[PDB]
Amino acid sequence: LFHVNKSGFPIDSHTWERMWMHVAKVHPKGGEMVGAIRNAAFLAKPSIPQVPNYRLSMTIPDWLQAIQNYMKTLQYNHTGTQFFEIRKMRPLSGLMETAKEMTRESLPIKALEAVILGIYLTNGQPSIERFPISFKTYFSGNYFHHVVLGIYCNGRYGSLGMSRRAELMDKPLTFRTLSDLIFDFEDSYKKYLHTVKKVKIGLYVPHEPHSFQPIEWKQLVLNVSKMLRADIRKELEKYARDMRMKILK
Amino acid sequence: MRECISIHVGQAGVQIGNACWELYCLEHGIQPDGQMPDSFNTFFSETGAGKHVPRAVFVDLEPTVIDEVRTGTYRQLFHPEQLITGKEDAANNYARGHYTIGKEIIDLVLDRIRKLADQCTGLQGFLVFHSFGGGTGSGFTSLLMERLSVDYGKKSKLEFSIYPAPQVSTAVVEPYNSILTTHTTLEHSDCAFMVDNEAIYDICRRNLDIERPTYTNLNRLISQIVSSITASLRFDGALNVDLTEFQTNLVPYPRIHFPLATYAPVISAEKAYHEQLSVAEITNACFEPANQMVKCDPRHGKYMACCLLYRGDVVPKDVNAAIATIKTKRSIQFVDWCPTGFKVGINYQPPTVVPGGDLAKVQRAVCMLSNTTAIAEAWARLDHKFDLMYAKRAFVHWYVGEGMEEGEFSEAREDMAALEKDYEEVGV
Amino acid sequence: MREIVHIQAGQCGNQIGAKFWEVISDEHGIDPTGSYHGDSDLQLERINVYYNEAAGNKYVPRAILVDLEPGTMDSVRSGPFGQIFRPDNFVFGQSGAGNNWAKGHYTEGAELVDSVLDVVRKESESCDCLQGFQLTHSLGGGTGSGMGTLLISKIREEYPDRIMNTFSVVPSPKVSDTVVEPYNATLSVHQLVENTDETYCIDNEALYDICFRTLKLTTPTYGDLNHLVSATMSGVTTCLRFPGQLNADLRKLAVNMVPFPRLHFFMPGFAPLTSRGSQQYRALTVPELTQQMFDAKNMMAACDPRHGRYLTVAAVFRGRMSMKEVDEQMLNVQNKNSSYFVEWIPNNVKTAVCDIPPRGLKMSATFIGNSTAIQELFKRISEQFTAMFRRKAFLHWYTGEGMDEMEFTEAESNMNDLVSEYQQYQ
Amino acid sequence: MREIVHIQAGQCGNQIGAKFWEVISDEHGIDPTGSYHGDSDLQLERINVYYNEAAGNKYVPRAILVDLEPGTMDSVRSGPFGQIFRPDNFVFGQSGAGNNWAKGHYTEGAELVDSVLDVVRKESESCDCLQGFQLTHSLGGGTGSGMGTLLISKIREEYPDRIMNTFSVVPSPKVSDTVVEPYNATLSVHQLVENTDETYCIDNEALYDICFRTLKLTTPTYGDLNHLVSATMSGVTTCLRFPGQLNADLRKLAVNMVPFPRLHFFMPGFAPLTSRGSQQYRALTVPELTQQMFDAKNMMAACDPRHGRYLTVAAVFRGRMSMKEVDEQMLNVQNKNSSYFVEWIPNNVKTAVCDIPPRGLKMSATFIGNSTAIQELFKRISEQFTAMFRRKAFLHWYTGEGMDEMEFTEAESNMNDLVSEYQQYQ
Ligand SMILES: Nc1nc2c(ncn2[C@@H]2O[C@H](COP(=O)(O)CP(=O)(O)OP(=O)(O)O)[C@@H](O)[C@H]2O)c(=O)[nH]1
Ligand SMILES: Nc1nc2c(ncn2[C@@H]2O[C@H](COP(=O)(O)CP(=O)(O)OP(=O)(O)O)[C@@H](O)[C@H]2O)c(=O)[nH]1
Ligand SMILES: Nc1nc2c(ncn2[C@@H]2O[C@H](COP(=O)(O)OP(=O)(O)OP(=O)(O)O)[C@@H](O)[C@H]2O)c(=O)[nH]1
Ligand SMILES: [Mg+2]
Ligand SMILES: [Mg+2]
Ligand SMILES: [Mg+2]
Repeated sequence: LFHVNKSGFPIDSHTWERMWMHVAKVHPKGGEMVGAIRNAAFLAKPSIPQVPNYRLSMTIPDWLQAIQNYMKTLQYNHTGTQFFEIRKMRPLSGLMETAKEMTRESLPIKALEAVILGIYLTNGQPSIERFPISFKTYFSGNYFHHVVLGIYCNGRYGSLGMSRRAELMDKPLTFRTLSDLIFDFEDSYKKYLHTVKKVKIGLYVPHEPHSFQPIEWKQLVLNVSKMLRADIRKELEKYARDMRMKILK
Repeated sequence: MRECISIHVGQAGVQIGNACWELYCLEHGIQPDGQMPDSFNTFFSETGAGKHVPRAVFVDLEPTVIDEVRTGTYRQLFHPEQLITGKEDAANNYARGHYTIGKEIIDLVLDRIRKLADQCTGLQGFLVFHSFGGGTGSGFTSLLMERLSVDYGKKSKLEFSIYPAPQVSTAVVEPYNSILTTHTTLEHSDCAFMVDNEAIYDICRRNLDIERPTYTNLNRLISQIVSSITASLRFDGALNVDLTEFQTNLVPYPRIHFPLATYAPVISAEKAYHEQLSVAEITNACFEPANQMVKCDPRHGKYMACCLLYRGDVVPKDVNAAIATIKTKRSIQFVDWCPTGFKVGINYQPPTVVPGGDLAKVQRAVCMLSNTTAIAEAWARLDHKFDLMYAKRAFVHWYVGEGMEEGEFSEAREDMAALEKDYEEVGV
Repeated sequence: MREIVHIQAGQCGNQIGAKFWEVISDEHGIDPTGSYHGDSDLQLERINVYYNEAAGNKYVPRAILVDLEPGTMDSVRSGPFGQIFRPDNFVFGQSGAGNNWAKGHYTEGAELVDSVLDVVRKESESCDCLQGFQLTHSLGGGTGSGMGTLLISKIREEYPDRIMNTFSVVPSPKVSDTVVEPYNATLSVHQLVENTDETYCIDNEALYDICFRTLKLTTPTYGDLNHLVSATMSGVTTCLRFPGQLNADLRKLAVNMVPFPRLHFFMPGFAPLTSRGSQQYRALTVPELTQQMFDAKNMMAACDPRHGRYLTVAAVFRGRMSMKEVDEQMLNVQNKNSSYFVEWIPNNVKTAVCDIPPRGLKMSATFIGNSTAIQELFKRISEQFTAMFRRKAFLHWYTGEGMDEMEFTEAESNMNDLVSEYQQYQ
Repeated sequence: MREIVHIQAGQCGNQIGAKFWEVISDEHGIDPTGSYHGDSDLQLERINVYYNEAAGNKYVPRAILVDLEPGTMDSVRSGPFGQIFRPDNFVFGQSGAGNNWAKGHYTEGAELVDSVLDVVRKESESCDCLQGFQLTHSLGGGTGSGMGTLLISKIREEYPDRIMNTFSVVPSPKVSDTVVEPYNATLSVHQLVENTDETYCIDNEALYDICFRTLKLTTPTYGDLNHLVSATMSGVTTCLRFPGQLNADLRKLAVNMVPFPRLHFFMPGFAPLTSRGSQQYRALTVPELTQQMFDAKNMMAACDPRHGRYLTVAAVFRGRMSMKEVDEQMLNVQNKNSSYFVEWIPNNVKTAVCDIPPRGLKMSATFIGNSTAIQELFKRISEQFTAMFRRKAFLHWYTGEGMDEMEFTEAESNMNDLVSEYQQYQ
């Protein structure tokens, strides 16, 4: 499994050599390009993507699109080594500090820190409202998990996130219902012959950055595979109504 | 060990709770100030120096009725914090109670329910009192019932609602509120007990011969029924029926849990002299259509399951003879798949009489609960009322503007269509 | 908590407000000096709805008296129950509007409205849970019709969540003193529809008839009409101030009585009304009150409901009384008079009860009717407007202080719309 | 210990100081003969702050009086409470400054400065722990504007480590009784910025508005304005003399309210100010005091606080009152008015509470604000300055006293500099 940087910055010797051993092992050709990049005297300096700023004139779907293209520009991590250690139960303010230092450094990003970045970017807009979604799925005799960030601006459901695949990480605000969104995710997942087993939905995140409220991820959980989609849709629409009225607590 | 905590919501709930707690205080001997001059353990808690505090939580979004209780004759009984108030009522609006004004107060009451439940060694269940017509007693009870179901998933909740009457009404948007409350009272309850004001008015006009009754008489009768239900936990008798034994023998299918109560003998203090009041007579009186506390016709429906909770000077042989006589009647039509449908319980404690009430000092009484199918009609009329208003979308702008959406009306109506279909399905 | 700010504009507003405050003070047992001498404790625990406490156990009304002539203020402070008002709350101008809508809404009312808003704001933050406002004025004039419209327009912007009430005395067809009532009436009632919640229309001809036949008064004057209107004012809002078997506060009447958002033009009524000579010949019971309320000769708007069904009705009873009598009688009155009710409303009556009757009486009842027959008032007013607008008469006085010709047509179109909507359900 | 020296220059300063000494003596229970006839022991406990004991157990104020015209001393000694001052502390000139700044600072002001420094020095060695000095004067003149600045410059040369508290009366545009105010005003404030720690600007226009509108006075003489200013002055220095729940002397206010060294110009307030008629229609609670303090019509300098933010605020309450009330009030006052407060200072209110209120009240509160709206005044003065200096009007009189012309340009430059510095944080 992919390992996590924990020495702050810069990267310590142990994690450095561990990552290089990992990439040497997995890469079939292996040592040639690895050693070439190690002993490369000069390499092209990557540019710094500029953090976009909210503007009132331009519309909110284009805002979500803009954050999505910036995230795409940030070169999604497939090196197999996390660079910013995240804790689920940690209070929100620590995650805001993590998000702002991550934007300062602008390194490769995975799904969890991608949705944290999305929360950090969208925290400035009371009209926009966002929450997490998680899937636990089954394929090839092993279980895998994925996480994305849903949005409910202007009475419409949309999705942001990251993945090595293309269509599993970005949807627009064009969904009347949350059920249509999650079933679209299920169909895209089936397109790769991966079976979703369980689906989990949390809560709207508070709009105050400097707070200690933790992020909820398990407030709703279903076993999607066993049950027929009608009951799933009914329970999900009940839950969406319970959420947008702020009743759940 | 055998304890229940009662919750009173809205004006109707609080005003019935007044009569209920007066009745319990008279039953167990407690003075209005709490000082007695071990059956009390079900409802009361001793707090040293011989002071008994009720296990009650009075709630309302308006400090006008709870203020009357606070300054009334029972000011020294309830714990001062148990009485919980707001600032502005729900205003006959479901959405004001369930969404806007209710969310600022629910935590303060759930904390006290938790604090009360911690004091119980063994908790039996809840007793929620409310009314369907109101906005507090619909939205707030929906919110509270959802939260209690999430928190205490095992305990059984028994509602005692005041269903709107066919003719007499004191509000223009009762159908909307009732249809919205039905979802919570069907999903989260265990035994909803429906009541009408017209039926009890007629009962006092015929039997008690009170030509100009008011809400005090109605609340006293309802309180007498509630005291009859929970008699087996407090006192002792030949055949005892607690809440879970009570729920079984009455609920054949998980959704069919809407019985309707009855009581007998209700008579004036002067008419008792000429009347024998034997067991057979009160048993027959319980089954007549003129003593039902819902304006409904039991003759057009079959009794699925029945339960006769006796109390006072009774012995099982007369009860058996009475039930045998009842079962051979042709008007009393039972359902085929229930060859026996009579649960019996007996207590040695006869009924009590409040000093200011117009009821006779009887020697034996019976509370008759029935899961009959006639109550569908009592719902059907109300659905008709809904159909007249929702066609024009009348009064809907208040509900949508308060926060609620519009599809909730349609889905509540379809759920009532489903419920009536289910009630018609059985008894075929 | 649940306290109401009261505003008075024009001459009708000021006089009716003086009478209304006299009635409320009598109800709570308040001196004309501000002290308290009530016998019961139920007169104090809700005194904060209308009154503020002061040093020395005195109570000051939460009123705001406004006009463009110091004569009205002088008359108010000189009369009885005059010195209880806070001196700062009086707000006056130099010279009256002189019966000109433009003068009281664009030129002279506008300069002074800032002070009035400041006083309203100071009064409103001195209370915790503000229920809403209520205003008294006239439609046929400049100072009351015009400036009060501006005042409610601004207060609705600074307080979008609260509730507004306007007891506006409406022009009468026959009883007429001024010659430009239609213009001011139309211009103000353009705005009254869109910035209030409950408009209780009143008409002087109906009150004159009530004093003539029902009370047999020899020479009735404005004191008696103001007394009846103030009785209605006190009757509407009793459930906020006293305990009752079935309470009904202002938002409850609003939710029950307003089916569609624009249909909120009610007319009131009051019972029992009887002559002093014929006091002894009435049995004084609930059926008498119920019959008198629904009579055609008792409503305080010059209109016969026989040409229009009742969308909704509210009845606030007061006194120690039964609940079966009230509900059964409100059923018989609705069954026999089925032609005079709308069929797509199953229940048309909202009953509320308070346990405290008025001072002299021992049981009373306030009636509020949202009938569809009130369209005829606006019909005759629009007819008069059209007749005087064909000539374009009296119009330079309006255009000469910052007003345009088009606004008159806009208001007339709006009133055609409103009358069409009320007629749509008949 | 922590004693204060009080100096008075000019007719305006002398009269305000006389009223201030009358107020202070009344607060401490001192007879006008200098004897003590009070009741409590708290009065004697800190009497040494403003007084010196003398043989016979009398108390003499620690005050110095200066002017260039002997009439003011005659009026002061003749007037009430004028005998308490010892004669040797009076010093006078031959001929007044004639509203000439250069005369009161270069020509005849130098020939008398030695006596005032000598008596100030003699008074400063009559103590052990000196907190600072305080001076009353007017910027619109020659005897208070010039001699005053000369005096504070000399003293700040002598005692760099102490503090000064100049309660200067600034000249108003509309209420002007002099032709050459801008020249003197600018020439003085050139030197006030550097040689002073706290300057409280007072304006006659705002004071007159307070008397007319709030106190409802008919003919406000200078006595009433001097009484208001004296009340503010006594409010500022109350924590030095009486105990409280949260004390705050002069240096604590200086560190709390001076974010940057040059931004030390304040405008005070005071509450409760109530007319005689409206005495009984008020409750006298902490919310009332806090609302009256922050009212735009309660400021003692003719500026609109709405036209700028508050860098820092102080409020010295006076009376037996809860602390939760104060904390919640000065919290919600910031919450509602977030636009009027600076974002980069998380807390803007330095609250202090004393226990002994004024003699004729139960509660009081002296408000001191440091807003960016003060510079308004300076711009107006600058405008008047550049109106007259362009054509060199009245300027030969100042050059005839040996003053050069470039000093006017330098002072105007300092004026633009200070106004820009205040404008910066907005
Ligand atoms: N019940 C009452 N009706 C009144 C009273 N005074 C007037 N009315 C009626 O009001 C009508 C005109 O009202 P106003 O004179 O107050 C119009 P307003 O003063 O607000 O504007 P200006 O005339 O420009 O001052 C008049 O025709 C009368 O028939 C009153 O005291 N009581
Ligand atoms: N609140 C008060 N303001 C005053 C008082 N006296 C003056 N002022 C104002 O002071 C301004 C000028 O004050 P002064 O007469 O003291 C000028 P000064 O005497 O220092 O110079 P010379 O006249 O040359 O001696 C004048 O415009 C008045 O508007 C006062 O007693 N109280
Ligand atoms: N039997 C009986 N019914 C009552 C009593 N009080 C009120 N009701 C009924 O309650 C119905 C309306 O519900 P309310 O309790 O008044 O409304 P609410 O629950 O208080 O909610 P709000 O309107 O927001 O105050 C009416 O139709 C009454 O018939 C009572 O004391 N006894
Ligand atoms: Mg209520
Ligand atoms: Mg007038
Ligand atoms: Mg002078």
